[PDB]
Amino acid sequence: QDQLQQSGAELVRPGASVKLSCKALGYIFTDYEIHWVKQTPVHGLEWIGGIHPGSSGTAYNQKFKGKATLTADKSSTTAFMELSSLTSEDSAVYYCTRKDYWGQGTLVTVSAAKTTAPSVYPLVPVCGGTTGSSVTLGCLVKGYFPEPVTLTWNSGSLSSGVHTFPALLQSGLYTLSSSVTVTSNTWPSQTITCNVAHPASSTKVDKKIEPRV
Amino acid sequence: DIKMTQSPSSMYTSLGERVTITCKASQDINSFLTWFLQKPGKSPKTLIYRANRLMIGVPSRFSGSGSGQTYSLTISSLEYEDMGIYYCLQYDDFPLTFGAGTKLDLKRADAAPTVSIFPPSSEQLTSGGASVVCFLNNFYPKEINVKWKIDGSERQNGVLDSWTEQDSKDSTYSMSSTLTLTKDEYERHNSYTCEATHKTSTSPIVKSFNRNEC
Amino acid sequence: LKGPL
Repeated sequence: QDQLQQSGAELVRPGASVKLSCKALGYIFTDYEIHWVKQTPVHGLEWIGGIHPGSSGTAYNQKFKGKATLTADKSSTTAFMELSSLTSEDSAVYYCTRKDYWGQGTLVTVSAAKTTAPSVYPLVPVCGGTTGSSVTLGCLVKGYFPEPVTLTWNSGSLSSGVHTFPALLQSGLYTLSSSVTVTSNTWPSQTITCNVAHPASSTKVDKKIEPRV
Repeated sequence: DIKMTQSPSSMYTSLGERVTITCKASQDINSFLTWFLQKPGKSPKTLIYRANRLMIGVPSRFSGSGSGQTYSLTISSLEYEDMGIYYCLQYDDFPLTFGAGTKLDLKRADAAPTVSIFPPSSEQLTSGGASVVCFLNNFYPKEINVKWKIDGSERQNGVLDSWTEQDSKDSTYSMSSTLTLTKDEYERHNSYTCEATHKTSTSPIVKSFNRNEC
Repeated sequence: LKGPL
């Protein structure tokens, strides 16, 4: 009745292996099947297989038989899922489920990428500089790894009019962008700064947006 | 492999409204069916199981019926916190199979995008790359098409598209388009153009610049 | 919830 608790996020190299774990809490571990489910934006949700910790019997989707090994340990009420010969296509969110309850998922990222600080470009309006009521400014954060980056406008002080677009993969590295609209009189009279931080490389960047030309 | 046919796949809804979502199975599943909801970057949460049993903790607003092949989930009056994707799951047989999902968003008056184009930055240029950025921001509905034109011709690779989710106050959507070229290729051309196709209009919405400075 | 299969 309580919970499933899953292991942390995993970053692995192509062709390596990964063992994920699913800790069952507050229910009789030996009475229910644990099922593992893969999620990715291209395939949707797909069932890998399941395990009965009581009997020790397993059932697999034919697509994962030979790739994935399902085991369970009664003494620690933990179900494990082993994935071998990993490739970019094994990149996904893996869940254990009881059909009613769901663990929170482990993110598995298969990649050769090395940690690399991002490059940050100030995005100032096109020369000409429109004459409407507002102006959009932007900031482009290119080529980092791994995924988590944090971006603010004016250290958090500028918060409305902001849009920050989900990062996407480009040539094996992450790219992200952000935009703010402020009224005509604000900029360039008052400075605007884009603040970016990449904890994995411990990179702290503050780029100001000066007018072109 | 039992097929699950979930419809509709996306629905435009008002707060307060009563919604019905469906799953047809390709064979009788004997009511072994769950209903679950996923919120952006969040683990699924089960609502109903065995076709109609509510889950401990779920508002009584949710209700599910069916038997045989046609199963259904009704939300009597929609709430802001109900928004996300709804799935259905048959577990009558192996392999377990799920439905494609049903995405709910808040309907609103249609709004055309506000388009902004940005020439590369000097710091980018000084390292060999040139990124041309286009922001299409605050529009509705979500459907939008973007084509890039360099000196009058369409350019397909190197383009990178990113969508924000429906905004919680104004309900609109936003996207950024980044065209990555090298500095040499960027310097070999002059007129960079952004074009957006949206229900709000006939003709696409176009933004451009000239590198020799328009 | 079914359990044995």
